[PDB]
Amino acid sequence: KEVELTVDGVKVSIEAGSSIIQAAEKAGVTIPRYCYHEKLAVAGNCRMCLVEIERSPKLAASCAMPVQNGMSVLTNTPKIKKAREGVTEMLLENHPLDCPVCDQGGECDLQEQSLRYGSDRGRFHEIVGKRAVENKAIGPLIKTSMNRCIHCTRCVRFLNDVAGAPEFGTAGRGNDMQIGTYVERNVNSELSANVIDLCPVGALTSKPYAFRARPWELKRTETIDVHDALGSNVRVDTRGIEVMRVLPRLNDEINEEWISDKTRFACDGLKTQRLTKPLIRQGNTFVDATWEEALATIAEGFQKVQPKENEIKAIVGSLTDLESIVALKDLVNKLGSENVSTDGDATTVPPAHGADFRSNYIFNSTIDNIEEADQILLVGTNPRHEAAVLNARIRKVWLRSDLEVHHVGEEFDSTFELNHLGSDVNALAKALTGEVGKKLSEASKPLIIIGSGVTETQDAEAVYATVAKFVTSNANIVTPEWNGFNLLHREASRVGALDVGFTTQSPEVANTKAKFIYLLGADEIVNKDIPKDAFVVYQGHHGDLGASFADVILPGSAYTEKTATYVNTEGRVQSTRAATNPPGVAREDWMIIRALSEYLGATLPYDNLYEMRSRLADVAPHLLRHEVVEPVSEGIAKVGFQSLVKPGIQSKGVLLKNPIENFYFTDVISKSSPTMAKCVGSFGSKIEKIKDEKAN
Amino acid sequence: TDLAKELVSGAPKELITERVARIYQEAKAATQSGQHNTETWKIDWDILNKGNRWENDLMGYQSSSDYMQGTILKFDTREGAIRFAKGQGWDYYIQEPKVRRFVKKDYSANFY
Amino acid sequence: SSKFVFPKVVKELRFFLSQTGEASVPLRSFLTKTYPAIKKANPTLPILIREAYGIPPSVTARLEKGHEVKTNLEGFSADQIAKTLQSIA
Amino acid sequence: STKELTTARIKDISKPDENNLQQQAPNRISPWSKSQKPRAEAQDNVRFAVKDLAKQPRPYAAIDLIYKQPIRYIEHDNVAVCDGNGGAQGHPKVYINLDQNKAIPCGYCGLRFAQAAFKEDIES
Amino acid sequence: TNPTAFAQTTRYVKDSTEMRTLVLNLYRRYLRHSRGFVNNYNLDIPASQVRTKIRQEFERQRFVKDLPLKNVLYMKAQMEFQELVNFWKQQCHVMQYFESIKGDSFVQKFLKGAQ
Amino acid sequence: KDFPTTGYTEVRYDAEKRRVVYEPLELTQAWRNFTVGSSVWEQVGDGKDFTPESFKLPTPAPDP
Ligand code: SF4
Ligand code: SF4
Ligand code: FES
Ligand SMILES: [K+]
Ligand SMILES: [Zn+2]
Repeated sequence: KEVELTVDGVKVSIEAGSSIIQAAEKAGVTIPRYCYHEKLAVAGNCRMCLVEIERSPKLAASCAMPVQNGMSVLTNTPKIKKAREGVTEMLLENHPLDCPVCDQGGECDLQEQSLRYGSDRGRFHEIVGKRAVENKAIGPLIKTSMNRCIHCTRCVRFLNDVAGAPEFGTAGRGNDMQIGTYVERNVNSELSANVIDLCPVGALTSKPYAFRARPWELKRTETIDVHDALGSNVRVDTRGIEVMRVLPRLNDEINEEWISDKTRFACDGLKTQRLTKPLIRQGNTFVDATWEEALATIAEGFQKVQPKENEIKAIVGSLTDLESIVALKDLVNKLGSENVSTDGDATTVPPAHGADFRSNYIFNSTIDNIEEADQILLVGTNPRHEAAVLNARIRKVWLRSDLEVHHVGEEFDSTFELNHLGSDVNALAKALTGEVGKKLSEASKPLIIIGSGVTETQDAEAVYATVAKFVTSNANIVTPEWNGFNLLHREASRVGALDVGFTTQSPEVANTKAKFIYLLGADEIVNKDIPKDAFVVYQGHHGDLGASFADVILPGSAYTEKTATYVNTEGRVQSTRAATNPPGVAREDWMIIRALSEYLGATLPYDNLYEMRSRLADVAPHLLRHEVVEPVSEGIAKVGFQSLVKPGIQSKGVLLKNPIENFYFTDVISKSSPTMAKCVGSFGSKIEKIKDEKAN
Repeated sequence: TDLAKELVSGAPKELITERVARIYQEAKAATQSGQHNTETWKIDWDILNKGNRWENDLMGYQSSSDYMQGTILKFDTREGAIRFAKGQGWDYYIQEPKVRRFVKKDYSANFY
Repeated sequence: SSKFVFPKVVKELRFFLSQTGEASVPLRSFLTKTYPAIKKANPTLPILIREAYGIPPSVTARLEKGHEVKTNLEGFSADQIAKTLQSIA
Repeated sequence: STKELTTARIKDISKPDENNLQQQAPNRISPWSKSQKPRAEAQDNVRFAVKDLAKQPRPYAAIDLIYKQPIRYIEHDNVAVCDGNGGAQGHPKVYINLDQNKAIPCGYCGLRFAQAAFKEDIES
Repeated sequence: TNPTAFAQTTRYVKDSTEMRTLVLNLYRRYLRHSRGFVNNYNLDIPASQVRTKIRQEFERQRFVKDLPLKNVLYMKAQMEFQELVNFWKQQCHVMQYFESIKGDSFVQKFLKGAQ
Repeated sequence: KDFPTTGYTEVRYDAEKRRVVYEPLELTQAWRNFTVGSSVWEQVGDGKDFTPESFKLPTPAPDP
């Protein structure tokens, strides 16, 4: 199907139907473009990519012209040079002289391509003046300066096709055509802020980031996002000690150039409510203390209560790094304790998926195989709010194929068509035995996705029993090459905590009345027991409900201030990279446990990060293989699924409620973010308010 | 290759026993469609966990003690970067660049 | 079930085995058949199975006070692996 | 009250005192930026112990001066053109849309322009 | 153009045995000028401590095996010898050279900030 | 290229030692790297050929 074409005397070979601009990139030839993006639908409204076909008297747009065999393409003839200068002059005819006051200045594609391909002088001296366009209000996240738009429709194409928000379009005709929503309303989409990156000009810019920096000042660090369990790769920009903005970076296997509005706009919470100094409680007030005094008080408080084997309880939050989890586990183990768990509210003391088999709690199919899915079953999950990027990937496959998505549980506003079945296990039993289960059996690459909120309901055991029986009894779900069982988590620490076995499988242990509670970033502890006489130590980076419930507070560093290990929902090990230092006298989270261990008579054998990381290999061999998913073998996977099949367990018929209540408030950083406060007031908890009540 | 050229370079011993360098290829910026910066391999050093940046109280200046904070080496090939890092006896690690999967794109797909 | 009832001192069992290769087949076969029996005798004992390409088979048993003892299982038959687990008691 | 001297506000709730050295500016009490350090806090430093605060540089606040300028009302035109009222010695010439029923300031000078048909609405 | 005092012509030695003799010859020259180093720079230590310092610096490269590294090390040692004997260094540099000075535990570094 | 532009050490006068001494480098304002603002687009093309005609490998005459 390959066609051997020519681009400026260079042999190229690509799939049939590929655009010329795609073949030119493969040949190393650069063609200017404004309206073309490799992730959006084809448009030809900008005319900047014009090339000359060898035998044809017309100039073809390389982004839309299909490739042919024997086609010879010229891209640098004087005729094309005339076209590039002419199109550049038209673009800059009505463009406002705003570069000094425009946030796109040092990273403007219009500036760079006009410099590279346009003329050095303009000829617009008209006394009538340029076009003036009023600024549209579309919420507190996207700042609009519509004079600078070049009518390239990247925002329209993205919000309609990728984001699935059809309230944004082009209204008007000719020179009076204006991008926007026509009526006075906001853009309601968890992925709306990606429109800022796609806009090549300053027409759409970040409102929190407005005026605060220039791109040449910023330092770029390639790290991962920890606001969800996808582990989306991001590029954190810093200016000295402060993080300025968060941008996505390309990874076709995880996030594919997109991030949610929560990921890129919660960075302003790193400057608010931070834990910078050790705190010691004296009655009803917290007072500052030194690290030596704080650690000594914990040791003194440890001997005051004299906790026994299972009276020492350790809780790990959603943003807790893996090095600290193992260090806390080993310190807990050295004290003869096994009462370790996460701050979740799972009904069964051992989670229904368990921790013995990795395949029982990971995305075994991996995110990149959603492109090949034919049937998808959603069991009590809301991908739009739990995994915003992964939700958009399902829509992309849904649009370009006959993929059918069935949903069991609480209905939600979706970006694609959901074949809803019910809101309990009873419907799931009917579906897997009815026509819905026949589609999965006949599907070549079926997908089954269980939400993280299933284990937080009273029917957690029934849901995993129904799927496991169906998965084991059908030979197409589990094959040597394909694995259709997936679990979609919403916290970046769950899979890392389960890989190291940081969970109690003994119901008797978890019911112990603890006397020494070590909160490692745990904040969802309203429904988790904390005795009034128990000694509580909180270790984290933000002051929240966890800090208020503590007696001694140990300040830690955030994910941007430490090289930390996080395992995402598909079992991919990723390591963060430190961009700045922690504020005040905050330390690395795994060093606080190590230092406190010497004060408790349980000195850990860890001294440096390499020794700590070598301990990760001892706990699990796959924890030192970054960016690599280690799959579970076919034979072992079947045993784990069979272990989930539990006969003689009743189904209570309760609602499979979605776990997330407020999309913008899911962790300490997001809650502390002033931008998320504006989002809740304007967009709402479920991003359902179409009118902005805080914008005048 | 095997020669320990750090014994004659004159650089301090802290570059070997205390600092970690990253060999990487720069990722494409999400705000621009250019790919020129992604054609070269670069080496930089991880920040110091303390003293990388602190605020000078007199004028608010960004004070630092890391002398390698502003040094970024440029290489044309990955092998050249590895050979130089090995020659200087540096503790390093390689970040493999992410490659974009190729998908056919045509105007006809807007309706089919 | 025989000696598969591990004592109190044994608190965590970790099986390291490769997805591919020939050395991990005896341990994979042992884990495939015996795990329902091993879990039956010890309902609340965490028995973590972790895999990685190319690693030799081994069993890590976390004893009391966080003390762990590792035993390589390369080249052993299925029965010898069962004997090995019993000796950790 | 030290709350008006250390918090950014759109307007000062009282009349500025030109002789008061704890104000952010001689013509403005409160700071005009969220990241602007209050003058009272800045002067509470060891380097001001034996220094006369009156002779320190205290330029007038530009935010209070710009809003003393009356709104320019444009007749029979929905577009305003501003280049700094100096030409070659001003700022780059920009065009301001006046369709909305409010005054819209210049991106450089801060002078506010509006249509005459909206004069009654804006003033009230 | 005449070379300065105590100037040697740079040469690349291709024999390991010959290189050993050159280092030994240069080692004795340092010891013989130890009293001159004390007198010229007005040090606070006797010449015996200088010879101990010279021996310690030479012993740091005793187990260097690569011949190309030896030539660079020997060449720089000759340059250092010429610098000291000709009184080109200022007295402050030599004083700081001899002003070179159990590590802290994990907690001691942790409490202060470490590196 | 691996040598930092600011070096490794700096000098000052030590009152206790009554002399100038070398100390490890610490900058009150760290050097700001504005070179990361380089253009993401190539600026100069492949250029024009100025090889003399007497120094180009000849092209053989075509088929009969
Ligand atoms: S979008 Fe680009 S060309 Fe237009 S004002 Fe901003 S920086 Fe200048
Ligand atoms: S607003 Fe930006 S992204 Fe949308 S059409 Fe205009 S230039 Fe393109
Ligand atoms: S890039 Fe082809 S016309 Fe816009
Ligand atoms: K933009
Ligand atoms: Zn103006």
